[PDB]
Amino acid sequence: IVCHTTATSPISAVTCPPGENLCYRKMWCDAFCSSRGKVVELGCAATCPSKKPYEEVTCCSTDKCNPHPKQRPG
Amino acid sequence: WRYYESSLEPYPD
Repeated sequence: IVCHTTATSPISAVTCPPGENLCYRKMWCDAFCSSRGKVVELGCAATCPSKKPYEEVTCCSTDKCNPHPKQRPG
Repeated sequence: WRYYESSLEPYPD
């Protein structure tokens, strides 16, 4: 499948090779939950782990399913 | 680096 990544200058999406089928989007308020806040991360994965709200990651089993929450649609 | 929920702009660590 294809997931969104943020491990570069601009955010893009690639096709995970024989290893990952799910995508992930990390979120956690950086010392600015008011202004900056929830830092947004991106990447592909095979499983879907869980953690405390302080550091959570949304995992999906679809394509382009892990985009920025504030990404301008359209 | 990564991005914050605020905007889609890049953010140095």
